[PDB]
Amino acid sequence: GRLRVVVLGSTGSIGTQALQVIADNPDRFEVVGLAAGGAHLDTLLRQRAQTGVTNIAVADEHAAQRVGDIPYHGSDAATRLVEQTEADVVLNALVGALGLRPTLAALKTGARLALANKESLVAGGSLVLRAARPGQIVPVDSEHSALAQCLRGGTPDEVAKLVLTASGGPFRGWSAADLEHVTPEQAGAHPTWSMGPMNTLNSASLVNKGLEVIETHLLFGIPYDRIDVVVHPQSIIHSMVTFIDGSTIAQASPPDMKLPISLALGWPRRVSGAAAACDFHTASSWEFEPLDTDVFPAVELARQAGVAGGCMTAVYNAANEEAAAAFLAGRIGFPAIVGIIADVLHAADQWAVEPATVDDVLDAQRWARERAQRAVSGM
Amino acid sequence: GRLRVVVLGSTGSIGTQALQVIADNPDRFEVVGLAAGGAHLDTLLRQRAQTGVTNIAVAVGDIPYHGSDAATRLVEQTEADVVLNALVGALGLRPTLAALKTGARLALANKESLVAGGSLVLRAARPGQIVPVDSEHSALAQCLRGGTPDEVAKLVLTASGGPFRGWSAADLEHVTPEQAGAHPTWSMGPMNTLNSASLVNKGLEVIETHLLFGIPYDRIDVVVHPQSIIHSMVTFIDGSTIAQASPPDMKLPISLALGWPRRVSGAAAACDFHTASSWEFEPLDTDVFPAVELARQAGVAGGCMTAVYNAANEEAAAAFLAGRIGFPAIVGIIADVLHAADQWAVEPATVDDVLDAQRWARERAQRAVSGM
Ligand SMILES: [Mn+2]
Ligand SMILES: [Mn+2]
Repeated sequence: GRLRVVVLGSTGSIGTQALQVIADNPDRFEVVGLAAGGAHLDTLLRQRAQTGVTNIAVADEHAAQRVGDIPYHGSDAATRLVEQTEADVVLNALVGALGLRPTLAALKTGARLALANKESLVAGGSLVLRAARPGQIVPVDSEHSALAQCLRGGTPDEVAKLVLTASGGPFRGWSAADLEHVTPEQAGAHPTWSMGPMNTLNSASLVNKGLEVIETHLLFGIPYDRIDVVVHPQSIIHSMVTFIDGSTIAQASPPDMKLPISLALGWPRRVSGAAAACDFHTASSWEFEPLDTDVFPAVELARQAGVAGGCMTAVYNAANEEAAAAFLAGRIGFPAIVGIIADVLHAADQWAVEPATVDDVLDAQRWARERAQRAVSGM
Repeated sequence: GRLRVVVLGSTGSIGTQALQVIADNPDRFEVVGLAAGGAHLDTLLRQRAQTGVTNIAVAVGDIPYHGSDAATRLVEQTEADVVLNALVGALGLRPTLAALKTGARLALANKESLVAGGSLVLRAARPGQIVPVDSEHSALAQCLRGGTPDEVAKLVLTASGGPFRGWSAADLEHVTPEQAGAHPTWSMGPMNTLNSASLVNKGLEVIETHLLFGIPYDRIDVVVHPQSIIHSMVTFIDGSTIAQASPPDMKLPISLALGWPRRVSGAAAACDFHTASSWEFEPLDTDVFPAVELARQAGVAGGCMTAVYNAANEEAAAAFLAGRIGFPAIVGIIADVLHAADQWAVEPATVDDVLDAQRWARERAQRAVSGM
């Protein structure tokens, strides 16, 4: 009954929330491994002290002078922790490139993968799916968790549409003209990291929703032309599934990542008291509006990339990272971000092939960066 | 996998929509029987002509079944997989029991069966045999797929709030039957409309919910949702709510009741998110509309108390329609009858035990009417 959990990226937002859910539910979960990059060593050490878990990994080569009591350390150490630790669930909340090999390792162990890391599916794609058995991956993100729950409303042949909700970001309802000269700061990003501005900038450009559409396709096997995005400013409905009979099933809760985190850890079993429910004691409104796809072409571009397949979604994301960096630096305008992604994709016919290995993913990403760098330098 | 369907109450709203669903899906369904009250004999004979079904009951030339218990007789003697009981009022109870005895799936629309029949109908049913047709119950059934029973925290029924949403008790004192949507100048039995205005319909659905899904009354909530796009919701122990949403259209829950657990392709239009929309939620004013709490009170007391609740409603509601009492007195009389109904908390053993409760309620309600 007590699930053994390995928590990768333990020091970030998702990881720390996951450890709180586990601490609150010692009957259901036992932490048996922790991993984080060397920059976060001090937090990781506090976590070892707090949890009593000595099976911990420094996930990269960094903090090298301060490791000597640490069982795993070095570039791919999180992967080794996964390979060597008996577990029922691996929560992969590592950020970016670091997440891919541990994902593949976790799947190979036969454990459930509670997946938070977007790169695994967006860049890894069929590499990750190739390694997974049906139902082995349980998504952690709010939208995908909603979809997984909503799909309980019918059999796979009964699914008509997956409908992802989107907040619409800070520029919801802005015209193309209004968006021409917006600054990084107006997009909610404050160019002093190129780290936290990334997730935030992706929310403004609607690239994050593009990525979520890609993940949806890979997680659930629904064609891109049956994955819709609908703007829902309250973010209370987290996503919905429309069935062939006309019924839609939706999942709703006040925003709180502890809900989807808990469900990913305990799947298929719900965790009592994970998060507050919607309170109908008070009057409220749930609003829906269509996405403006002329103004926000990032989502359709993700569908185009996803339809092409193979390493194309890795190219989409890597071109975005580069173009986003350029906008944050003041080098290009806001609308040029998705323009650059489209131009790189146009040139990326060689990257439709399925990756044989991780190296092919890495090669596609390298190529996309150089290509986006070229596009940026040209304007 | 073609299902044989008996349609009871075929000439009303639910029956005609069901026949259309069946006509559109001959590979899934086949009509094998029709039953109607006789008032709409014109429709029924029109339905005979179009369906081919001669196996018909009038609940009268060469009609195989006619009389008071004709629908019950039709059910007992027709081989079917599904019985759709869309009869209204007292008419639906014996055919429900007869349908359950056959072992066929009962696609239940008739509110009388559970509200009045109660434990008597539940004891005649195997678990899973009754599939609800009402939009709220269909939605709850779908949303319950969101977890195991031990994970259910609350059932949340949505309610339009009716025409008097936002009104005061004082506002209600001077409403016409006309104003309440139940036109007494041409009435054919406008109980559902009046019940929507008084919130008694919601009270009846709360009782039905408890009996269908075995969830305690203190965990069945009602929220007002004017759009009627979300048809009901389930909140689970982790704080997740699963909702069922669709543009209002009874063909959706009808199709699913007939084909349970399999969905019927193209039954109804889906929510269209190409155009902007708002789904509003507001609390029910339980001071002005205590009919739902009264239903919970009666449901908790149990036994024949829910049959008393509904029969007292009908009698008070008939009196309002005649211009004999005011609007707020409908639910006032229900409460008055319930307060004196101490005796009826005993479980019914026979149909006549229920009819006795109903007669008692009707009679006691009359005395309150002649008093008010
Ligand atoms: Mn998300
Ligand atoms: Mn209803």
